[PDB]
Amino acid sequence: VLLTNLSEHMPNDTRLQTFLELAESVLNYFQPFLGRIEIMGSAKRIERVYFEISESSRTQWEKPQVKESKRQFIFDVVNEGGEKEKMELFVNFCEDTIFEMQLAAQISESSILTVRSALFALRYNILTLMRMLSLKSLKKQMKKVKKMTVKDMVTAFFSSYWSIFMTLLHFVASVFRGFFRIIC
Amino acid sequence: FWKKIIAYQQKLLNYFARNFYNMRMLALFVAFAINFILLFYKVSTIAVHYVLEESSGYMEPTLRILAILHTVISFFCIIGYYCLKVPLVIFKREKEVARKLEFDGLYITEQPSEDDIKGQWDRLVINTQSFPNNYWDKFVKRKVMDKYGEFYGRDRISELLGMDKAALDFSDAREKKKPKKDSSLSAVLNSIDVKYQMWKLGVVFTDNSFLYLAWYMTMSVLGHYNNFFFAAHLLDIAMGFKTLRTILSSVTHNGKQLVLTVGLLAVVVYLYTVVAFNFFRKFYNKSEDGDTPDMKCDDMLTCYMFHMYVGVRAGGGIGDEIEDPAGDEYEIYRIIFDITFFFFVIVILLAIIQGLIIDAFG
Amino acid sequence: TMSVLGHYNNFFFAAHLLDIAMGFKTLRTILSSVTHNGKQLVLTVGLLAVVVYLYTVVAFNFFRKFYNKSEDGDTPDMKCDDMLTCYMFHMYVGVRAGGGIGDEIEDPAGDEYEIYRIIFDITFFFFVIVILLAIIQGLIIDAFG
Amino acid sequence: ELRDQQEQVKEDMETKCFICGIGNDYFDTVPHGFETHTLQEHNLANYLFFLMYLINKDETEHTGQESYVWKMYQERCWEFFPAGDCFRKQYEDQLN
Amino acid sequence: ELRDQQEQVKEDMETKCFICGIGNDYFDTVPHGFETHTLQEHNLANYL
Ligand SMILES: Nc1ncnc2c1ncn2[C@@H]1O[C@H](COP(=O)(O)OP(=O)(O)OP(=O)(O)O)[C@@H](O)[C@H]1O
Ligand SMILES: Nc1ncnc2c1ncn2[C@@H]1O[C@H](COP(=O)(O)OP(=O)(O)OP(=O)(O)O)[C@@H](O)[C@H]1O
Ligand SMILES: [Zn+2]
Ligand SMILES: [Zn+2]
Repeated sequence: VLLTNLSEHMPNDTRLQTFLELAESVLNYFQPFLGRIEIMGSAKRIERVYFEISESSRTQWEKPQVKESKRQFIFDVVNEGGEKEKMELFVNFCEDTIFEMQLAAQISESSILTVRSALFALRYNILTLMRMLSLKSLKKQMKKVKKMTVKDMVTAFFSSYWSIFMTLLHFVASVFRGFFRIIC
Repeated sequence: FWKKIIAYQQKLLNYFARNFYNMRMLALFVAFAINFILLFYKVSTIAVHYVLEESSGYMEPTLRILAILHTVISFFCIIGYYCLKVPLVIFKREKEVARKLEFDGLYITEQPSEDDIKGQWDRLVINTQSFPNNYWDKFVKRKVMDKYGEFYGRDRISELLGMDKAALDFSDAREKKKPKKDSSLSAVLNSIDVKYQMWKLGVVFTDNSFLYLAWYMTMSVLGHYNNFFFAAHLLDIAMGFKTLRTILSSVTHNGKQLVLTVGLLAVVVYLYTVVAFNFFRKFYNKSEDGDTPDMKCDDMLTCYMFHMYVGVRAGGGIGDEIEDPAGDEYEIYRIIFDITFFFFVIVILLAIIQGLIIDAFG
Repeated sequence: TMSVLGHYNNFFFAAHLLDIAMGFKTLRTILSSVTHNGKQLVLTVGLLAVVVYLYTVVAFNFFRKFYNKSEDGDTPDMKCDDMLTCYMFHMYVGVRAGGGIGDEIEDPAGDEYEIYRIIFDITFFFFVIVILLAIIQGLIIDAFG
Repeated sequence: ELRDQQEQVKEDMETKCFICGIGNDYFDTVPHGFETHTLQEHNLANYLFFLMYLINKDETEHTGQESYVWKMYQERCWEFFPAGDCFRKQYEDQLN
Repeated sequence: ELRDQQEQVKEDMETKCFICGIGNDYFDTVPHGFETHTLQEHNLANYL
């Protein structure tokens, strides 16, 4: 808190920046717990106040119910409210929120199968298509394409994509069958 | 042989990639022609035959040729998609997995949540030698090694990323040089990267647009066995015309609200059915003859079906379809029942749907 | 030309009542709501025709027995034996019907396709009568706004 | 009307600070200035945490600023809340 | 249109003074400045 106050009140001091890099670790550790607000001080000036934020308080704050309450409060103030009473409504909301946050901390005391089936279907059905390449049996295809033919080349070009489409159909069928098996 | 096969494959790929969209529009035009021809069937007699009757006599061979052409164009559209749009999908996937591997350590620091099929499937491509095949940053493995090699171990990082250790050092050191032609068939079948192609095909299969085009192809094939399956291709106007997207976005903008409105209508009608089944059973006879009564609210399911099917579609509500309540000791209660049904169901909920569509437009 | 034709047939003078749109600026405010989204209105009618054609295909393939429109048992006036006749029946009667095609085709109770036809009628009423007409209404309102 | 109300709420939140009320254009002279101001200097969550900390803290252990804020909060005076002014606006000359 | 007219009326009243026409941003440099100006210095009730 001392170092943060010094750095923020003197942003252009290299000698203090050196100490900031020296204390980077401690400042990083205490960053979540360091609170910072600005107030109109007694000297008729804006003063910056540093305090401690607790881990329990922060967790209770990011509890989803408190977030929904915050959204409702902001909506109500913005829509139906005046700037003269905004800071009174805000303090009332803060008091109610603090009470419910403390009560929650008080009371709080001490599909995967569907995804895996689809992945297995992908693996199996793709391996079925790759088995033709793995057979290394295209010597017959090479022997029949010894004769350089545009018709044969176009036929093979279409046949590869037709095989891919048939493999996709098999994969979809396998996924559906696995879905029925799982739900049953 | 080698230059010819590579060049001609590339030529066909480029042609289909260039003409992907024109073929997609031609498929829609052929679908409209086929359905316009289909609009002239008649059922002929038992034995039920759907026969194409025409005075010209030319339109049945024309229909057969159009069906064959539609099937060919659908196959060609699948090919054109695979040539043109699939590389962008692969590039996006390879870039995303690389970014998550480097700046998040998606497979070093954390692991996929076991319910993300994309995250679990992206494991295969990491170990492959053909990683950033499409993405430009080919130094991503070196970047990951530099970032995470100290805390998590150079050897373990290399095992995860499929990188060698001693081969590079040996090639830098003593080595022997011998020219070798890549044109050996074993060499090409080894040069093709099986694992990376498997991952690529998995991504393509999981792609939504490829699945839509496969469904288009399947429906086109089924159209030969039954010509009326060609009517499913008229659903492609939504995905082919941008003008219809403006109209359909009004429906789809508040689709969840529209579904919830139907659910609420069903619940309200169920409450009304409960009331009618408990108190107004005698008013649900739907038979004109006195011999046999067709009572529609003796069964709870039958009464609910009667309500949902007839009263909702009725202009004035269920009271337009169930008989007169005059001269009965529940007359006022049933009048309130009918008026409230008309006001809440026919007037308000339908107004909610109308307002949802209008608000989506606005 | 219409004024000249009015002498040969006096009822041609009714075409000159179409001149209110081009002569009165007040009517232009009302008519601009229609004309502002005229392309969208035409596309909505096209989409309605396509949807009704799909429904007609389904009815012609599965629900032909429910399209008799003759009260006498001697002669059946089957409206969905022909594809064109069934499409005309749908477009002409079911769209204008308050509850859809099910208001005009007979009762499905006690049949083995009862649930399928109930879904058919309910979906026709919801998509055609309710939604598409709502689209036209919203187009006009949005043009005003 | 409900949609317009929600849009107005989000527009107000994105255009002016909840506490001081200064517009985002003034803070945006420094890049990410509005985000920095609304998440580090004038955070309503930080003000709520300060109220919680001040209430839970013993009165005898209060510092001068804490005692000042505590007295004005007991008397229900909200002048300590910055209105139209901030650290940057006060120290424009010295800071930049 | 009626709702928009009412919203425009309230927006004009809350954003600019009825008499001088100066915006609320200028007066808001001093806290509660717009309220003070519209209720103590340029009050239409005071003019009446
Ligand atoms: N004093 C303030 N404190 C916090 N946010 C403010 C303040 N003044 C203006 N804002 C604006 O409000 C935003 C945060 O509001 P909000 O609570 O809706 O956040 P969010 O990102 O929508 O989600 P969340 O509900 O999780 O906080 C800030 O990003 C900023 O634009
Ligand atoms: N010259 C002005 N005189 C008074 N109010 C002004 C003037 N210029 C702007 N205003 C705005 O008008 C508001 C008062 O208007 P209005 O009469 O509607 O007040 P109200 O609080 O809604 O209720 P009431 O009807 O009881 O006066 C002021 O608070 C201010 O924001
Ligand atoms: Zn502020
Ligand atoms: Zn004034």
